[PDB]
Amino acid sequence: SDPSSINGGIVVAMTGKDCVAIACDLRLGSQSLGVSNKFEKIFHYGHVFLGITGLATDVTTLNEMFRYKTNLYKLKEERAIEPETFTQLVSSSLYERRFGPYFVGPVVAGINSKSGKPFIAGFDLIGCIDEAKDFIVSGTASDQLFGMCESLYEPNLEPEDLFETISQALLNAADRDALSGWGAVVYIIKKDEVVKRYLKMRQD
Amino acid sequence: TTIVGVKFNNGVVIAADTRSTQGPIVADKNCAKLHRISPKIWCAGAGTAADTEAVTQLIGSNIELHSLYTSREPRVVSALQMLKQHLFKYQGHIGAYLIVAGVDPTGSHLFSIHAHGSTDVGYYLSLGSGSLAAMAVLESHWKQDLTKEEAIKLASDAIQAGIWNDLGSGSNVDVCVMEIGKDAEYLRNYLTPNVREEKQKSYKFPRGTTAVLKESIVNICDIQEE
Amino acid sequence: TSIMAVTFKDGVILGADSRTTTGAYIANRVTDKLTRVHDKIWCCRSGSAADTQAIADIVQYHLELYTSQYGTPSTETAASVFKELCYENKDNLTAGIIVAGYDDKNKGEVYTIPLGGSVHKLPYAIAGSGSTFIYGYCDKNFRENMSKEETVDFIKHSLSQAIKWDGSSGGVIRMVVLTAAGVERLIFYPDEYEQL
Amino acid sequence: TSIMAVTFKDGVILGADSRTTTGAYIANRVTDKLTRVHDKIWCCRSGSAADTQAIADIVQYHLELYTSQYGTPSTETAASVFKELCYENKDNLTAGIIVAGYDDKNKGEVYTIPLGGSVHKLPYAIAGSGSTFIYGYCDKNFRENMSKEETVDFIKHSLSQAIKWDGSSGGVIRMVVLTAAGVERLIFYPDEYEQL
Amino acid sequence: STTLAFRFQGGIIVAVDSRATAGNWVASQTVKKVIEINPFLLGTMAGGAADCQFWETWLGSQCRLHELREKERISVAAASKILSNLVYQYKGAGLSMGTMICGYTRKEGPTIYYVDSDGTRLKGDIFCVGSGQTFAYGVLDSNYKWDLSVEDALYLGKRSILAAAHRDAYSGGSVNLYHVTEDGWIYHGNHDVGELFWKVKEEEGSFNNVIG
Amino acid sequence: QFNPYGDNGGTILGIAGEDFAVLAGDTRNITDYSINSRYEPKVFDCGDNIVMSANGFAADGDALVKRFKNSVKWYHFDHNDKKLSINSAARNIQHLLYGKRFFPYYVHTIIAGLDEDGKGAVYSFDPVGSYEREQCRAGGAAASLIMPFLDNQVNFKNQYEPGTNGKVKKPLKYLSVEEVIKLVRDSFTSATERHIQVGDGLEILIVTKDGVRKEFYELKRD
Amino acid sequence: TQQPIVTGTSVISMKYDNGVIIAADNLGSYGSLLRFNGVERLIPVGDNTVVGISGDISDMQHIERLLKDLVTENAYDNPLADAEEALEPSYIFEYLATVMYQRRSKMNPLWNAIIVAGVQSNGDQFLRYVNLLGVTYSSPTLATGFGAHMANPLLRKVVDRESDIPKTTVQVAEEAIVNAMRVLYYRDARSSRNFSLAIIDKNTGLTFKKNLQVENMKWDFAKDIKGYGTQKI
Amino acid sequence: MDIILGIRVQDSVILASSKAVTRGISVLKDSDDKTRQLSPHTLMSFAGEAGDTVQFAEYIQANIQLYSIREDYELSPQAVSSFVRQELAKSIRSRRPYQVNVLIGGYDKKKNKPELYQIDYLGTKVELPYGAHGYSGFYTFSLLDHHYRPDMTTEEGLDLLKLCVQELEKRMPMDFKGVIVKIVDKDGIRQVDDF
Amino acid sequence: MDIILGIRVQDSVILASSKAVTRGISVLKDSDDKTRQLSPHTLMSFAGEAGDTVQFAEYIQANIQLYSIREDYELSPQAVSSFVRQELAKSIRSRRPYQVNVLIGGYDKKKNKPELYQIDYLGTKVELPYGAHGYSGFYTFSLLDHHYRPDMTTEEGLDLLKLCVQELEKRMPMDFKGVIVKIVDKDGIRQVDDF
Ligand SMILES: [Mg+2]
Ligand SMILES: [Mg+2]
Ligand SMILES: [Mg+2]
Ligand SMILES: [Mg+2]
Ligand SMILES: [Mg+2]
Repeated sequence: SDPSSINGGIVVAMTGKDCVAIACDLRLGSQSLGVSNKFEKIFHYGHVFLGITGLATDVTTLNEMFRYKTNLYKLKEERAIEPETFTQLVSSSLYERRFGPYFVGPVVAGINSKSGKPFIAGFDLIGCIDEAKDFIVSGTASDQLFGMCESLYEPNLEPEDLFETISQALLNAADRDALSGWGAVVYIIKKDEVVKRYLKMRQD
Repeated sequence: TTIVGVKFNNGVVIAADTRSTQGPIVADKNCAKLHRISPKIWCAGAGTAADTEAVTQLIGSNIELHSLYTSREPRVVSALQMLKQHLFKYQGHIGAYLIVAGVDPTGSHLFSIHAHGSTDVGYYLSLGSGSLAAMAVLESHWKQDLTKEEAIKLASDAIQAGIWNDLGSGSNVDVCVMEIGKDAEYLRNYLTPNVREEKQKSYKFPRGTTAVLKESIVNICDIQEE
Repeated sequence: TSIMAVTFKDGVILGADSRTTTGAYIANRVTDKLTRVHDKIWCCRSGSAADTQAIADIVQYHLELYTSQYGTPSTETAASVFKELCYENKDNLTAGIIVAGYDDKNKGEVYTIPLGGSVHKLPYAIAGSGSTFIYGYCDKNFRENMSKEETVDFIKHSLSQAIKWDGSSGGVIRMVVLTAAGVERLIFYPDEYEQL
Repeated sequence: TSIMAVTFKDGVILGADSRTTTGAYIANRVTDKLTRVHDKIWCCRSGSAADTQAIADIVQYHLELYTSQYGTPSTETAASVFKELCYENKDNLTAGIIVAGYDDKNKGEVYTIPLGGSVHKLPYAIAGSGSTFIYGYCDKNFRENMSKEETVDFIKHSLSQAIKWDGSSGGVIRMVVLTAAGVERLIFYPDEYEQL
Repeated sequence: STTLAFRFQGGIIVAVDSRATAGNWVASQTVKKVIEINPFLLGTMAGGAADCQFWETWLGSQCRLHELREKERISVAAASKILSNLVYQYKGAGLSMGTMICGYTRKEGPTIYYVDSDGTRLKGDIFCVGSGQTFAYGVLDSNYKWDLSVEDALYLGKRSILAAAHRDAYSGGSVNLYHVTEDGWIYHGNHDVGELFWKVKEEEGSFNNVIG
Repeated sequence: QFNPYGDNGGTILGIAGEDFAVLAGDTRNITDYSINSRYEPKVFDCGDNIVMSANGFAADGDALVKRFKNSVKWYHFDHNDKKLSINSAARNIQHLLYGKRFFPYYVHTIIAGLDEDGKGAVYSFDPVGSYEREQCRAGGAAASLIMPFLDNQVNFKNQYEPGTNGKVKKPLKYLSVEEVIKLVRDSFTSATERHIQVGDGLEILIVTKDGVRKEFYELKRD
Repeated sequence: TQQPIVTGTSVISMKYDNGVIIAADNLGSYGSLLRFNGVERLIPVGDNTVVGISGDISDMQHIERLLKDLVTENAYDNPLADAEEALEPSYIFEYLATVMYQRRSKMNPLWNAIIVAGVQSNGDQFLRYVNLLGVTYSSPTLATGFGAHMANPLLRKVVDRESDIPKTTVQVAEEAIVNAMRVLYYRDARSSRNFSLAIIDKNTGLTFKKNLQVENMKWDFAKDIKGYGTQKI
Repeated sequence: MDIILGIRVQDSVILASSKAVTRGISVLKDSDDKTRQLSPHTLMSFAGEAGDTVQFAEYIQANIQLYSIREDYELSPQAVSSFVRQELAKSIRSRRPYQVNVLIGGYDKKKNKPELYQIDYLGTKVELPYGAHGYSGFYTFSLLDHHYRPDMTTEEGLDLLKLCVQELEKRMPMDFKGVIVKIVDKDGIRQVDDF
Repeated sequence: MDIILGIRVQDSVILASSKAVTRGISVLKDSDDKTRQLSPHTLMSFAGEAGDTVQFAEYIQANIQLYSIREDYELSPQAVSSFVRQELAKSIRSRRPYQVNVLIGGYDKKKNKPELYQIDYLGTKVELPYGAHGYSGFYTFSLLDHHYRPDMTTEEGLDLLKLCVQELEKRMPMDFKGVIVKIVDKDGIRQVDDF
């Protein structure tokens, strides 16, 4: 009944030293029924990464919408959109549906190509920006993720240390949530290389 | 949320806490609640956070165009009139509760505005879940002809009352001082009385702790030449 | 809220408390409920603060545009504009407004516009939650063609009792005097009116 | 309903209108709302007629049995019996009763028992739907140790206004005077009190 | 939640998952969903945890009083009916129970009774109860035979819970196995679903849809 | 309509060691967005080397603890001053709770102590009396924040030995009382940061064969 | 289950170095009607305890009679009724707390919030709260209803934790209480200017102050406030 | 309607759909074909609210046929499934949404691959080796999870499908009157007339 | 439960009762016997709310068996049906009524006549040549109205019953997993083990 917890799923993003990480589970369900273990919730438009939790039809719709908009942006601006600018675009786009919203919990992650500064941001379903320095969490196990991140996180982690932190944050949060899990992906993002890692986890 | 506004000798000061919550969970521990409508007109918002931000940016945008059109610096009464007529039209569905303060060629001003579109004038005001704690402090220590230093002290004390006593409020105190014939000075994290103590343990993992199935390079670059 | 307007020999006086509540919390204890829609046409507001402010602002706009074209409007005309807004939008408004004004031809006039959007011209009018407690007192003590000082005492004593019994009313008693001499604001503090 | 009881120099006087309504229909325009529970202990009834009659009958029974064993009860004792019934059965009763009595030791006493079943000893008390409109008037005009004639005028004028504004109140103004001299019934007709 | 019990040549296999949830929140992964009523009788836990725990240890007390009075092991029929008659007295009050009362006596042989909080009492060969019951039924129905060995029957019960644990969001944690014989039940260990899934995937070749 | 229940917030945490047990809880008591008390003890020594906390609706919590303490007293009277073992206490509490099955104590109860072999024991109850012996259990407001962290740091879930890449699990080595107290403090520090109902103070009761010891720590008061 | 009819608003209290202070206004409201203006809501029990009650007044009067009966009953066959076996604040509270929780458990509550303020035999300050749900708690400052939201923040600035109590004199504590009562009068629409204040001190005993008034009020600034935005006149 | 199953094997997609149409109390028909051919190598089965199912299916069919004529080209199964998803995602925020769940089984002639897409009435699309809608998955997925192999022949897929239908007929309370089975491969769409 | 049918022919009463027991989503059993022998020549089938059906049936059985032992005599089908009706009529104004509908098929050894009684949970009793409870009558009564004769043999009754069950299996949405058929005559009660 609650649109934000029909399909389930989680996204978490973290900042490190000259790097950001964004991670998500792979589950899509119809309440109790597991439907897909390959439903990735992280997308990218150039070097800007967007994770989206919540109602799966809206996740798909918004990805297509932001691909649409960032493609036109690039053709007109003659450059790839930056994380700070894209964050405002997500906020604008969500709030235009103020009284008929997309039931989603978006998370932006990326590195500004000009300043080199790591950037993360979160949103409620209606566009309010949470621009945290440390970490952003979203999804049906957001409480669990908040608990994991708050204790596990420390600032200025190196890319390969940040990977372990965000992975353990996701995995242990997901294992305490019925509607999250069934696989997981972690993106480690540096200024001009991005590594994608699929994690091994329990399949119940 | 605890937000206050206090009039003084030659201007007005607004202040706010820095906790934003979803239910009982703290989403952001250092939220910026002091929004700029124009260089010398600032407001603070309680209620639906997206609505307070959105309504501020919209009126701020229209205020800027109005300023350019009229070749005059924006007035607080214009911001107030535009905010209230917008909010009234939506009959409280835009959940923006604001304290609007600023200086303009007419003088210094302090107003509160409520989601349904009603407005109020005052020398001291408080809004949000910690407004009763804040108003207790304001009603105990406010006087006529406050100095700039006294008003900043009173405002931040009122926010502290919210921080310590209201569960909806916490973390830091932000302040903005708008004085007549001066630049508005935004004092982000004016007080920081809630720094987390060092943890008992480091939770940095050994590398290779997490089990990995696959690795791959993600192509973020555009289609290459040659 | 406790509001009233009383005609007297030299014109009319509007009176009001200054308390605005959100449930049992006093959101503003120094409210100005006496609002100016024209130089010598004022009103007392009760009901939804958002509604009565929105209405009063529209009326002020209408009378300003009226004045630019046709000169000073009558108090009746102002009441008619209020009524038009209140009656046509009765489904979406909670507003109880008393309109008071001074002409030189008509002198002091009072019109009350209750919830439904009807208009009633009266020698004096009382409204707001606190008015219920002073229907007896006001009816017994009102006289026509009182002096300024008598009318101020009548309003002060009436609203004193309204404030005494109504929890939604309180603070200061504000008054606005409308005569040929001009517009005079009065204020009376708790220590004055509570001992009456 | 408009009911009141007022203590004065020589004792106490109970006052009441005579209108009982079923919605907007006046089921009885000559009701006696001043009921006798003991020789010089009477009460004014408001709320459910069935409830207040049932209560008053039980009290009268209790005070009759009290008198047979312990002699004349005090007005306080009568009020306590009323309160016991009203408080213990608050979930199933809609009764607002004013108890008034004359002792020789205590003289005139007035107790009001509102909906919840609390007791409040007062110099005078007002109750019923019509009382709301005369809180201002009564507070301004009541004095302690009035004469019989002054108290009759005070009650007559007060209930006159209550009747004037409250549709649920009307008919005749009944009064019962309780003094050392005995029990005196008074009645005042519309043509008398409407011109006040 | 997924619980099953089935009769076969060698007695009864009882298999259950271990997960307890409160909404989407996984409260526990280590719940004991088999209630050891006594050394010869087992009950399964589904619906209300307290209702099943409380009334099935209460049942154990009644069974003990029966055999003290009658100097004879209580029948599964009699034991199950004590429970069903009890919960029927409470019908309407809001008890939540779905259980299999499992036993193996001389006069009856291996016997399973499905007992319900709305008063249902059904004797049967295969029962499966919980949010993941449909998944476990699929594996059971297609592989069940009376002439299963104790080893193969134990695996079938384990594999059926795994099927449910995988697909049903509210089932998982670990698998508890029991084998009920005439001389009493025998516990066959706790099996973590996480480890079991990968083990079964590799050895069996099943779950090709999942990347390992 | 009268609502006989309320929520007094609070978070509790029970951890069973090898020869000890700790039951911790914050000392903040709340209703809605107000603080009732910054120090209202929630974990209680009930005698016989048993500690107890009934978190949730504080009136039901106080009633249950009171009735259990009373049960310990009468157990001594009726059974020749025999020590009530933790398993016997746990079964007894089930009956106290299930006795109000159709008008429940709106609490999540945890008790801690030592079993009859001297090993650390923690029992966890739902509002209507279903219970289980557990190694690790957080209860109350911030339970969902704390448990995943405990799964990871106490039971070493999802942690594998470097170099093996998922093939060998991190071995479950026993934790000392000093190690457990560090994890308890970090659990409550983290919960205080992200949960509005958690804060003010942390009181920990430690149970060993020597008896019950108390430790108190300040938490953030915002 | 019922609903409160005639009600009393905030009761506020705090501990200081040698005892406790408790205060409550003298109003019995009837919804928004300020009906009864002479209601005493602080009820002393002996010379060592004052029970402050908010909420339903008919239930308050019932509780008042229970306490009166408690004193009578304690004196029965008790030669030390005015000495070692006198009623303690802790006895009085525990009794009330038992009654409140029993009544809510029968789904027929006494619709009140109660603060028992007193000084024990050994000189210890007693201050504890109980309400219609049977919920109990103690704190250096305690307040009911609106007082909880407005008085507590002010009183906690004086005594913020246990260690502030010995540093707080009766003059500072009373000053803080009296200011809080003024703030409540400004901001609570169901409050009155008239209030009672009780001090229970381990040295000077019980001091009960009736007919106190909120004074030193700021209203003058109201004269400059005009309109609700754009109005100048 | 009720049960619709899909399974993608080595070289084909197999869609099984129940034959029953029930108007509350009575089974009005026991030979209903809950499928539409969208293009020569793309088949869509459907289940949901009465009227809306056929209306939606035929509306999609008309649009894909229109595209085929305009461009003289058959859209890929992926492109068709994306078009269908958008229509349902548009529909869910309409005045009256289409209450229709679909399976799209297609053979991609360019990639020489069978493809199965599952889309519910919200516009939730997933590509799967096997799928279902409603309660069908609850009974059949444990069997499919066990036996399914990506290199299965069409005949093996049909045998696994028979086992799924048998389990449905055993444990489902409703009589769905058997299933019509259709195969989508490189040669197009054909119906298995004995099942 | 679901379908219970009864038909009184020349010399016997035949009761047909479905075998399915459905717990909402799943069919838990397909061999359930919804009947109790009250006395050697009296059989009662039943359907209604879970738990209450069997509880009521066994309660009646216990009472009739008690009467049989006390008096060393078998009550007539009419007497048994009157006892059962009173129990249900008493039950309908209880705190929690038995939600149970029954058919009582008996052979009266005194009158040498078969007798069929239909009683619903309200205590509404009727003696009939053929009867049913729930929706069973909606599908079967038109067939019974057409073919029934009071002089039918047991074999003809079974053939007419087969036609009724076939119509039920065709038009009913629910799968009731066939029926158990029992015959009550002068020699007592026996079950037709192939139907
Ligand atoms: Mg999970
Ligand atoms: Mg699972
Ligand atoms: Mg409106
Ligand atoms: Mg007032
Ligand atoms: Mg906190």
